[PDB]
Amino acid sequence: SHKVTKAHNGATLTVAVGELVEIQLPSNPTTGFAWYFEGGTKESPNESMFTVENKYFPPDSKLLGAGGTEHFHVTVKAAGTHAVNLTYMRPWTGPSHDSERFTVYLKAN
Amino acid sequence: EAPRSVDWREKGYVTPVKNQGQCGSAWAFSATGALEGQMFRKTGRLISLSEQNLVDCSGPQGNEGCNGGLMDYAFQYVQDNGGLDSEESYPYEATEESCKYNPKYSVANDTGFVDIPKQEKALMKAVATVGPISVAIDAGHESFLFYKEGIYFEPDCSSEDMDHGVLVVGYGFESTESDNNKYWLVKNSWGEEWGMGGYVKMAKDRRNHCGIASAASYPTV
Ligand SMILES: *[C@H]1O[C@H](CO)[C@@H](O[C@@H]2O[C@H](CO)[C@@H](O)[C@H](O)[C@H]2NC(C)=O)[C@H](O)[C@H]1NC(C)=O
Ligand SMILES: [Cl-]
Ligand code: NA
Repeated sequence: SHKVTKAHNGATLTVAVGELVEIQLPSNPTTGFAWYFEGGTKESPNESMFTVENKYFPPDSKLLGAGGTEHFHVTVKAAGTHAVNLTYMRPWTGPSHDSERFTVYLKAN
Repeated sequence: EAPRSVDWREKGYVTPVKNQGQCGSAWAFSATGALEGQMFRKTGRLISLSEQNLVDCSGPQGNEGCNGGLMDYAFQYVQDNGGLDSEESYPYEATEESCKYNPKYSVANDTGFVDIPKQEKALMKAVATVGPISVAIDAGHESFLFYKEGIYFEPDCSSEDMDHGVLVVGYGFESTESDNNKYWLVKNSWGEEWGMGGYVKMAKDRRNHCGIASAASYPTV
């Protein structure tokens, strides 16, 4: 009902409370990198506002080191304009100005 | 037969930890690591080898640069190509580029490769007798990205579906732990800042944990 990819960086989706939004982003943990909320977490900044589930999907490949995909399942729990802000980084190194970022806003009335 | 512990770093077989960066080229680091070790056994000279040479040039053998590859394909390339350049002569760029192999700067060769039987007992004998061994593991878990020290054990690891090429430089056991306390000493290619100076102690004799014995090999020189 709501799917979002890199093509939708910076977009706003209007959703109902309790509705699920699926975010799919390229991700390659074999390079040490993954997507995180600020502070290197996969969890929501505010659980009462929205919840997040995260899962990695390896590619179908006979090779080692092909890129896969991370899915973030976000469920909005209250009225608001919920900012989902992710950064692609090696967690032990942290972010820089150059790091790739993804943002979507989930707006519930 | 084999020793209770082995560590080829202490014998001069192993170059410092390298960094693949944001590129799916660990297969190339695993291959140069194994070849570095066998060349050292042969000549007594440890010379860092070019991962970029493998990334740029081994497409005909089946490799896909920053989108993945296999150590065995890298070993076949070195054989077909009649050589492999030094790290110094052909430095690492972390991107796929045109092939710039120059035979004048070749410092290694191989005559083929040997694949280890899919058992931790066989892997232990190869490590003990041959030197550092190229292996594939299931590295696709956040616990691996966050690894700092101690023996790595991930309950959700697969023995069958591996995605990352690394190098086994030895094995041993933790004095402190006491039931399942054995490990493989594994060189990663994520820089010195990851793990134990770039290394991970992967659980050993815990039912082929993370598939470490499932696709192991080394080059013949
Ligand atoms: C590894 O590969 C080749 C094949 O043996 C070596 O090239 C040969 O070297 C011998 C001995 O010097 C010469 O007699 C031949 O003319 C060479 N044959 C060739 C070029 O096909 C090569 O020197 C070796 N490379 C390294 C880095 O040791
Ligand atoms: Cl890829
Ligand atoms: Na695969």
